[PDB]
Amino acid sequence: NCPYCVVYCCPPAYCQASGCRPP
Repeated sequence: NCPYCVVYCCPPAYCQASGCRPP
């Protein structure tokens, strides 16, 4: 299950203030 952020994003990654970014 991926984290529910401003935009449907999945790992590998990290949800930060800017949003979902790559590894």
